[PDB]
Amino acid sequence: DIVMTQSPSSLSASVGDRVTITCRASQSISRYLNWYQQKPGKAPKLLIYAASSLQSGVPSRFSGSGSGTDFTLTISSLQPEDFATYYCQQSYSTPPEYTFGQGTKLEIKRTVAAPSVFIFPPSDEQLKSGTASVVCLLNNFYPREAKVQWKVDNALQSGNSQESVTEQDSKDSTYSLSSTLTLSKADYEKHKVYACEVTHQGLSSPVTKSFNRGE
Amino acid sequence: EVQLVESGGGLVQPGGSLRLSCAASGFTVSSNYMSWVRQAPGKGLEWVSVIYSGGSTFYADSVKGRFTISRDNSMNTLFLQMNSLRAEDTAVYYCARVLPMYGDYLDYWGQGTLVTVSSASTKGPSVFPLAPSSKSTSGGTAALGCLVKDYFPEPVTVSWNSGALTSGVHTFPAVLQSSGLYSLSSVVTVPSSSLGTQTYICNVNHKPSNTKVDKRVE
Amino acid sequence: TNLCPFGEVFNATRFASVYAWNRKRISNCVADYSVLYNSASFSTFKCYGVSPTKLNDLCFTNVYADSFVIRGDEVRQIAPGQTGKIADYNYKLPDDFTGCVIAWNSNNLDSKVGGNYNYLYRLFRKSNLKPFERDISTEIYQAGSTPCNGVEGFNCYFPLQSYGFQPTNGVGYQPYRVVVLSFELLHAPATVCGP
Ligand SMILES: *[C@@H]1O[C@H](CO)[C@@H](O)[C@H](O)[C@H]1NC(C)=O
Repeated sequence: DIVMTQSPSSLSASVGDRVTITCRASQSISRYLNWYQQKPGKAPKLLIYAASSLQSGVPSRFSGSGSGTDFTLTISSLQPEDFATYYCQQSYSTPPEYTFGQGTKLEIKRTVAAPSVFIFPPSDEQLKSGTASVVCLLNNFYPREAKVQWKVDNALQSGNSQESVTEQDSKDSTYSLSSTLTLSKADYEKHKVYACEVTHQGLSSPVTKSFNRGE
Repeated sequence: EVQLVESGGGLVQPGGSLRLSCAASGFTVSSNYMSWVRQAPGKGLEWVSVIYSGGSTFYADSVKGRFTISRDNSMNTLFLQMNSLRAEDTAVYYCARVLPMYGDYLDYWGQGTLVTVSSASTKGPSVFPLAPSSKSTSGGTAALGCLVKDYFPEPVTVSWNSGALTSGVHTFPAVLQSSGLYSLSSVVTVPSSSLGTQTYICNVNHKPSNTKVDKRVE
Repeated sequence: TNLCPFGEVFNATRFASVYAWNRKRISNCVADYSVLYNSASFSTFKCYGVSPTKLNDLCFTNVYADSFVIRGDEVRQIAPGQTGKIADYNYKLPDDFTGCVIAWNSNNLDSKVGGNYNYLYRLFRKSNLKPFERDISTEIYQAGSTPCNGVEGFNCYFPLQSYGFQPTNGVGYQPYRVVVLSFELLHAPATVCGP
């Protein structure tokens, strides 16, 4: 068979930087290699084919190079829109194999930005259901790495919360995170102080947003 | 222009079958190389099958004997007949036009349809409001949103004010809980005086269960 | 004892592109087929219906020698019941083929630095070739509903592509010279026995 290995797999760079992604094949594939760009929740768009030839309608900053076993995808000066997962594909085998790479996730790097934090008590309509879900919102921050610590009467909660992160905003290149703390109605009314503690590179010390049940 | 629109994706139990369709415009399906390529959630792309212009078909080793690629000249449509489906077949399936110069390369892709192979059964979401709270948060911005909880399978779509509200909206990817369902949240940042002077409505649609619900917040 | 001109076919200086594959009719001679089997020069020597052992013992009406050049990975397509760009669009063997397929590496001759792009192969065709069909058309392929009018562009592509053999291409992408010997048998008197 044939295996296509990409390097690096994750990569961050600031607007204006030069970007370089590497592909390698287990056998020589002389120039039967293509590159695809796939943005989150969208279809892959072809960038380069025949290892050097730019697809019609693609910016000139995308360049293709290499032949044999090692190939290279290059972005001359990174644009805010260019955060995506780039794949190299082999078209050298007979019969077809269409081997892909694992992909290189490319994020846009910027100045660190502290997150705005909000907290949402459960809706009284949801309390009708016998369930209480508290939400902590972290808005428009960078970098992606943050920490949300749920506290119920200063008792650190674990195992009853999940969180999701948005992809990078296309213009300001920030992230957003929403963590949900889920409790039963009975367990929710036992306590009074519900807080989420946020630790982030952009904050001198952890921010804590809190409310008291019964306001 | 070229457009490829895909359909047929949904929920199927292990061992079942489902047939995808890809309606093409901008070229003749009976004259081009066509290929399906799938992407499991969070993983990379994987080519599944290809059909030549002459008609000869080829498949990946993971889907041989179970999948079958087809096409219809009169309605200009490509098909993928999936049989004996497994949990690993869970992926987003794309149809793409293949150009056979310099090896093969896919210059046009469809937007894709989701195929979920699970024993679990459908369930419509519960939609709870994320009401504007604490105070005038020492500025001018207030946050409000929708909690879309306990649905299966993916996906759900949420717009605000039937689409008239898009600047500042954040709709997070769904995370799968311990229970086997999905929960999603969508929030929007808004000035802290429009709370009485305006009204915000969230528009959740979960068509695997034919669930449509509009929920006003505060 | 006129001996069959196998040296003309196997040892020709130039071989044809697969899409324009060369056929040489062989008649009124005697072919010692064994001399070819026992050569160690050939990477591929596979016979169908006939057996390659023990076959200068037969008489045929006419022998056809089809010669062309393909890459190493595509030699497997020159066989009955195969599909792919070569079998479907360039050279097709019948399901009931009775003959021998012989191939050998020609990277020393058909490769050149910077690439040897004289060897072509057909890329597009609305229909698969019939057995022993030879398509030499170069008309622009119409991939959409818009007619091409002999000018290339979107959905209007040249049907032929060049291989591009270079001396350090992988053995799969190295040029191989192929010779297909087809044995026809009829009511008619046999003309090539080859004791
Ligand atoms: C081709 O030439 C070599 C050396 O001159 C000879 O041994 C071989 O028999 C020739 N091929 C045929 C088919 O006669």
